Amino acid sequence: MPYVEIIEQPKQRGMRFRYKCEGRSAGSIPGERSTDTTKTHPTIKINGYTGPGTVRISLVTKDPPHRPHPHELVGKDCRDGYYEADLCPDRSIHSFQNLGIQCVKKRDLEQAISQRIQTNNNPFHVPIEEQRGDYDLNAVRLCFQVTVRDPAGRPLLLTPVLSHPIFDNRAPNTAELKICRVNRNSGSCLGGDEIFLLCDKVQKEDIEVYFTGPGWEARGSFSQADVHRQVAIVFRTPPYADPSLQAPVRVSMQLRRPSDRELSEPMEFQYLPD
Amino acid sequence: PYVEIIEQPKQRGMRFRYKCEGRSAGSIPGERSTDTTKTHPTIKINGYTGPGTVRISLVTKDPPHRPHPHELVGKDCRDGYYEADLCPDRSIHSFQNLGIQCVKKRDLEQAISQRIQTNNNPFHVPIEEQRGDYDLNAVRLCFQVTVRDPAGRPLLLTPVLSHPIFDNRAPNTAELKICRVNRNSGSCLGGDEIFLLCDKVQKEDIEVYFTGPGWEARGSFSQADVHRQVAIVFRTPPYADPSLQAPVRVSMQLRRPSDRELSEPMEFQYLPDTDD
DNA sequence: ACTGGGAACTTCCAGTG
DNA sequence: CACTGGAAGTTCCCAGT
Repeated sequence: MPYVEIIEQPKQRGMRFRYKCEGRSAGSIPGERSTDTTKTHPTIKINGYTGPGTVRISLVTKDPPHRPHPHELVGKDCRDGYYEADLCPDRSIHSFQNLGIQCVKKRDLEQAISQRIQTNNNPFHVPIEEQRGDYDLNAVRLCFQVTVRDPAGRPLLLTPVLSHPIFDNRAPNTAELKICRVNRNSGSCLGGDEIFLLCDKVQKEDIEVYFTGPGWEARGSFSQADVHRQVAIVFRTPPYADPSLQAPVRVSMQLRRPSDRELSEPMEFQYLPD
Repeated sequence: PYVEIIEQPKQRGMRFRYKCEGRSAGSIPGERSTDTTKTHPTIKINGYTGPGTVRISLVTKDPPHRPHPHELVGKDCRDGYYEADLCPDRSIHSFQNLGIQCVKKRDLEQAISQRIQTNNNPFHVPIEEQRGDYDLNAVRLCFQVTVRDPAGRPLLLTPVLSHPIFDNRAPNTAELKICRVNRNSGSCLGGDEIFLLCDKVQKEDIEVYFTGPGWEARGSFSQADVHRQVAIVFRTPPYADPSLQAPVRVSMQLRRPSDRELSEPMEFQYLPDTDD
């Protein structure tokens, strides 16, 4: 097959989701390796054609089978909850740079679904029986629809492909994990130290404090009633896998999430005697 | 005959409950309502003791005292008012299942229209001085009482206003509590670092206050210190003392400058720096 | 069953490129 | 002044009794 390939996947974290009341554009979407300096945008590649036709982008649930989604895509060449333009005959390398996510309100859900049905907005034209399930309105996936030409001048339509799942930063249970301030950055190795920490949004339930050394796992101890307003954690430092020590040695302290396992920035922590 | 108040409503530590919540709102306390000696808000009327009807409505904090786009919900209440029937026996009366329920910025107009309709305006302020804006955290209580004159004809009395009532999602006007403190003994010289965790506070409206027998001390932090309005990182100030000898006791709290309010008071000790 | 309270959803907005 | 987080307003509900 002349086919469809995804190269710049999208930045799963680091983005928030905006409603009908928050500017009809919401900037654009970054690529997984975008970082302000070398700031890139999501792209695809086509192998076995370079010429005219059509490109479409729709929105599908994370977990399969992948239904259309009750959320909308807004900006350039965008309409009816997707993006439609005309493919560029120049190359077979493609970038989408004015791209938005609009989230729809949980009562407007059924309306949205109806609209999608009306459109035929469904890559994997699934039955309207299973299109009942339950919905994920944190997480969205990207699906690609393409029409080209055989060496006659018909239209020809290709295998539709999936992206890394894309997440909401205002959203609590899938927010990007950051550590903002701290109360110290070195106590004794013996463990007992109690530490005051200020962070981006975190939920008290699913959340630990995680330490890694040259092979070594420790967890530092606190109850869901030490978590003050979801942005503050108070804990006790687990002793070292070597109580005796003597020198100073330095490790890593992070925030994990037992369900998905996503890790914060790492901040440097040092261990002492007496 | 005139109407006087003996217990007030509790100025804060109460929350305002939308129509989508509507559990009542529990009830409203008096000002000196303990958890054990629970009271309610009570009024006494001096010069006549006999059959009666009494009405309470909602008027803006702001004078002129307008009608307020809010309601009172509970027993004997409807369209944002309470009307009942007095015990003619006593001149001592308290009201017990009482609620404040709040309305959604669009549905302001609707509420105001309803007030206009039901002649909720016990200071009959014209609609020219009903314009602009209102106050949404904060409402006042107005009492209108009807009696019998020396004949038996019906008579109405000059109606009175009470210490105002505030809502604790309203950042500039809730209670001011503390919750945890990593450290509560530190240097009197200054240059020692303390972490304090609290209910909601604005980041341009807040200080930190230290008091002895007549004395004010302030500890200084930039604004981008107050993290998400629950967390403060700030230095413990230089004390009234070049270098101590004994250790000395202060009271330490949270003060907000707009309205100069105070929080719980908690004990902090300074210990005589024989090294740095 | 009730409250107290705590987060989860939703809307605005000010500050800084 | 177009994004960007923070914060404020609204709804939901889970934990205490």
